[PDB]
Amino acid sequence: MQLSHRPAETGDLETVAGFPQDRDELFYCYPKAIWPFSVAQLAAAIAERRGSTVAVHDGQVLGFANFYQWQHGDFCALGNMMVAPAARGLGVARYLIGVMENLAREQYKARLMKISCFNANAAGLLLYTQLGYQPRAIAERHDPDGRRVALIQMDKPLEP
Ligand SMILES: [Cl-]
Ligand SMILES: [Cl-]
Ligand SMILES: [Cl-]
Ligand SMILES: [Cl-]
Repeated sequence: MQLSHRPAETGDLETVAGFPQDRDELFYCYPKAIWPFSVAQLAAAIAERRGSTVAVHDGQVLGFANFYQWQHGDFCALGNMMVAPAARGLGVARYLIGVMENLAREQYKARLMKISCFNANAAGLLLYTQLGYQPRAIAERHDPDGRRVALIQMDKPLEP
């Protein structure tokens, strides 16, 4: 997995917007989105966020991430994290988290990275644990069917 990264570009939107495969995945990816996902919804998210980045392998955009919160000298929080179905389990999310941690450190002088993960996302919970994130709190959210879900709020220190 040769991976590279760069800021997201308008030409990447269609591909990235195709990453969520069903309403639940979209909810995890982007809770305020409405199924079906679209390039316009993705572009609106990008405009409201910071650090929108794609991961590329063999000429293909395989992952997307950004920050939904950023506080200089303090912390950043992972926003959207989306990975192409064919590329899941291959280190794309791991790679992107590392890139976002560096950008938190460098651009925002962050001491902490926050990651929230919905309870159904076992693969996320397990990966973030492997990367040294620790659970701090559990919040209640509601899914698109109005069912109660648990949001596991995790964090990790970042040094200078
Ligand atoms: Cl930015
Ligand atoms: Cl795919
Ligand atoms: Cl991964
Ligand atoms: Cl999640």
